[PDB]
Amino acid sequence: HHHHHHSHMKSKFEASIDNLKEIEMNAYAYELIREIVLPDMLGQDYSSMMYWAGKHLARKFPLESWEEFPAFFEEAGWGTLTNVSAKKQELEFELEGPIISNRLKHQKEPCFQLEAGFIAEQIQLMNDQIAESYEQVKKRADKVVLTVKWDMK
Amino acid sequence: HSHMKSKFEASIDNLKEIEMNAYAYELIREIVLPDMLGQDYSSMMYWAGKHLARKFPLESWEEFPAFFEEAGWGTLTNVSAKKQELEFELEGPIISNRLKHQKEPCFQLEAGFIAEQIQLMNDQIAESYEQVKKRADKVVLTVKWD
Repeated sequence: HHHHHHSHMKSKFEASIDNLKEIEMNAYAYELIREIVLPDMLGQDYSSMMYWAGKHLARKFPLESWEEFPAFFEEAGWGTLTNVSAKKQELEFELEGPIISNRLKHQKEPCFQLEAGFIAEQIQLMNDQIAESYEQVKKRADKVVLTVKWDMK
Repeated sequence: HSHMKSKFEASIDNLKEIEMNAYAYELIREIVLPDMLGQDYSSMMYWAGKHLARKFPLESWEEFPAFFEEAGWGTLTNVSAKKQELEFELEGPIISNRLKHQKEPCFQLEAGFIAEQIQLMNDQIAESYEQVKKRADKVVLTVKWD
């Protein structure tokens, strides 16, 4: 895996959204965009495109350490991310919440490639000695499990 | 396109009372989404608005403001009703932040939604036109039919 992972600057707009964390909206409005409008426009390519959008997003919103993942996920409305395993070359998280529960109940196969790509890219941005990573998104009854593991280069 | 929701699409109604902050919303709608729809973001979003309208039908245009508010699209006001036309203004804190920092804010989803709702109402060809007015901190959406 020969690639130098590095972050890049946010635009003025991208930086400005931090100031909107205190403005209240609702999860219906959120799903309307993320889980209706987007899949409607992207169709069969939605999964691969979200994966790479997750990596692209990581580059704009780089974090400094693994411990920061849960807070980012929660604030981003991606759900509650709990660590089940944290080993030298493997991370496993549970991800859940009312929006996710509704997806698991009513969608054939919910997609979490945005989240998977984001974590994979963050891990690489933080450590230039990481070669390639592999991600798994496993559906359970009331939650999903995100697993990212990797080799050293 | 289609006027029937999937079971999941119908289910998001019971998320209307679940909280979500505006940062999370803008992260998906104004950062992730445009990066997946580059140059021709506008045609896609216009179509998507129509596609949405067909499965979220509204009986009258007087219902547009409530729909916009709940959908987090902003505060929509009808400001005129000239011959074969309706003019709306769209504004609010999230929109203001877009107008302040974005080179070319885009409201084609909203425009397509209004166009198709009207077309389904009167069975005549309708289209919507957008004008961002930074100096008045608002967007004007005008829908015309023939």
